[PDB]
Amino acid sequence: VVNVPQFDADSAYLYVKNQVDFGPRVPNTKEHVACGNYLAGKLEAFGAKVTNQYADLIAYDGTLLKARNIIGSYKPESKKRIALFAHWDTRPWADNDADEKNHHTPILGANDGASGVGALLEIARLVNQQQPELGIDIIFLDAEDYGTPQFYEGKHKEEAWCLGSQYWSRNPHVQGYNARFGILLDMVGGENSVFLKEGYSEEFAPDINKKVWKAAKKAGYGKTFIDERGDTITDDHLFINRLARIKTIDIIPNGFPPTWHTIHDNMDHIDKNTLKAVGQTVLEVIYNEK
Ligand SMILES: [Zn+2]
Repeated sequence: VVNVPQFDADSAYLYVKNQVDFGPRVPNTKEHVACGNYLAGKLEAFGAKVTNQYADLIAYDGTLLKARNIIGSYKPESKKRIALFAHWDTRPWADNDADEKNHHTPILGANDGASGVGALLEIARLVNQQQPELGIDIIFLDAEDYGTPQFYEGKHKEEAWCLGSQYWSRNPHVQGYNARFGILLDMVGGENSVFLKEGYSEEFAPDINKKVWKAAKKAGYGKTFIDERGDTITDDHLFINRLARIKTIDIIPNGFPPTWHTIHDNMDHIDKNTLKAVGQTVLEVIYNEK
């Protein structure tokens, strides 16, 4: 039996906190620039071959976003690969806040942004120390969360979201890129979260959902990964499935956590035990692929 490393939730939690400590990671801000440098630096320290994808992405309102997708690759020559995704930007508006006064205020995005990234940094650390059989790509996607605000009077186009993933899906970081499958982590740090099988994931990658939920159960996380269909959610994996044609699932809580797109999406609501359940399940999956 392959040795599956132990996900260190304390370290993952640190990596979440480190991102949040920059402040909001809103595209076109200095805090976003600084955190991108931190993330690329950490991947490089953890033995990844780092590729940066800088792109001028146009937001719903015409704003040019100076975006940066960050890719860290392990065993880059291997043609048998697994892609692991998380968005790293944070939403510029707390547009679901209970107080209307807060609807134009940027969120810290501890869960929505930092959590997936922090879990994947811990996975990168472990992959470097003991390489799985398959090549692993860690892909931090920018400009996911700049989609039309709720307070905007006008069209709310689906494609206003997930700008970095649309770009990456149309413009792979290496010519002829392919992966066997992908896993997207979105909001994987919240206290008490549970995860159901997401709808587009079921549509495009049902065998990958089966693989992940079976691994979760075997790893002791069957109360966190509930074997039931949940909601259909627009997220980066929709665009990866449609445009890149890589079978990709989303690990995302079931509605959204109460902190979503509020000013309360901060470290107070992050529980390292949620990070552990999700992270350990991902390790179980990627190390057992042949
Ligand atoms: Zn969000």
